[PDB]
Amino acid sequence: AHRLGQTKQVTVYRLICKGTIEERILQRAKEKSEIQRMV
Amino acid sequence: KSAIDENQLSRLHMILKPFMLRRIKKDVENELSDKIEILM
Amino acid sequence: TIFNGKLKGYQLKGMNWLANLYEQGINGILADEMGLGKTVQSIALLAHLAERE
Repeated sequence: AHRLGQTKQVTVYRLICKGTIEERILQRAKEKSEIQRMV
Repeated sequence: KSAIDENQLSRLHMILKPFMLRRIKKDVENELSDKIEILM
Repeated sequence: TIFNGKLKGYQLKGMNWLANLYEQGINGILADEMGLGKTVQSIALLAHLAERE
């Protein structure tokens, strides 16, 4: 979706469930984002 | 390894740096619109 | 040798890095972002293959 040919920028809305299966995958995605930023 | 990842990542990062090309969008952000994400 | 159009300094630097890495007989990976035109850099490298080998 987001690309260099978009002058409207983008709006990213991520729907996360409340405290059931969401916290683990979200925390793992945050740690994975930290590892990707460190790489 | 895990605990040795400081020296292994220090030598492996600069050792594998010549064989890879790392580019960031911050340099191309001049003609690129701002990006943002909001979790709900 | 690119009939699509002109290339920018990032695409020219990527193609020059791929050709310079290919001149030494070694291989490498491209970690550049997906919005950098990696396909246009690959086809532009096929147009940079003019060494004829």
